[PDB]
Amino acid sequence: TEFLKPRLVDIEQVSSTHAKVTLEPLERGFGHTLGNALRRILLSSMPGCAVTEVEIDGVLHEYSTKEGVQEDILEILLNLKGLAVRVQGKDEVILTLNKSGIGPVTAADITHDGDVEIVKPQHVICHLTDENASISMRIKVQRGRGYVPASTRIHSEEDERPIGRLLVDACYSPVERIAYNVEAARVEQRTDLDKLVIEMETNGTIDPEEAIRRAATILAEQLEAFVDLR
Amino acid sequence: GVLKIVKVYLAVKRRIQPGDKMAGRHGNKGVISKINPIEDMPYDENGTPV
Repeated sequence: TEFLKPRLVDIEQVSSTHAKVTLEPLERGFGHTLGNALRRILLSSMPGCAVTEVEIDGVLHEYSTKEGVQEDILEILLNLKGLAVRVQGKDEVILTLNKSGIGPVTAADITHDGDVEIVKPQHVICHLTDENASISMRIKVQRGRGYVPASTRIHSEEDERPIGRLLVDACYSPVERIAYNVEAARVEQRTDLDKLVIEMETNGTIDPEEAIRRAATILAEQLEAFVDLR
Repeated sequence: GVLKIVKVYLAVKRRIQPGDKMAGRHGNKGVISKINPIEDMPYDENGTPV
């Protein structure tokens, strides 16, 4: 047993969205073993927060039209699916959005909660054309993992069914694109032994190092079945 | 014989599923058979899934 474990070397953070993570030294074959097995957990299993429910005043359904607004309500919901939000303490937070007068309604117009951080404040939600026009809505962000559609969610729970509540497809998983490479390490005299560059392309919320830590945790917890139980 | 009529309008939002017919513009038909998860799809060196 020559058990040779890698260690986290360097996290080249080019942006808050895109960041490279270098990993060495890996013994021959483990580069692609962790590479793909990690990529899979990082695509699908990562927890994140996403807009689940919206409730706009003067809106009975998502197909209707609101006066003084360039976007139809569907296109506003679409913008809220992709609204970068981080809840620190609770799993569910309902944020309030009131705003009026001529201007593109940005994410910063939402009232920030004590433990809620809006990651892209300049994110467009709606365009107000008339000065007279004002918009009011209640945006529910919940935390989950993967992708939970509004069609998967409109056929399970549905205990309270309040008319004027617009459900939205949840884009929970924070990782958008991910691709691991394998490169020379140039360590001691190993030659064979190399490193593993995991290039991550995520939203704002989940932090590159944090995310890889969580993904390694999920893999090891699934391996409990093959180590403990024989 | 008709006293009054009420016309109700529904809006269905049907997403794609296996069985839906798709095609290009060169007469290349086809039926979705399975929606493969993103994790399983082929990806180029750049990392971008097909």
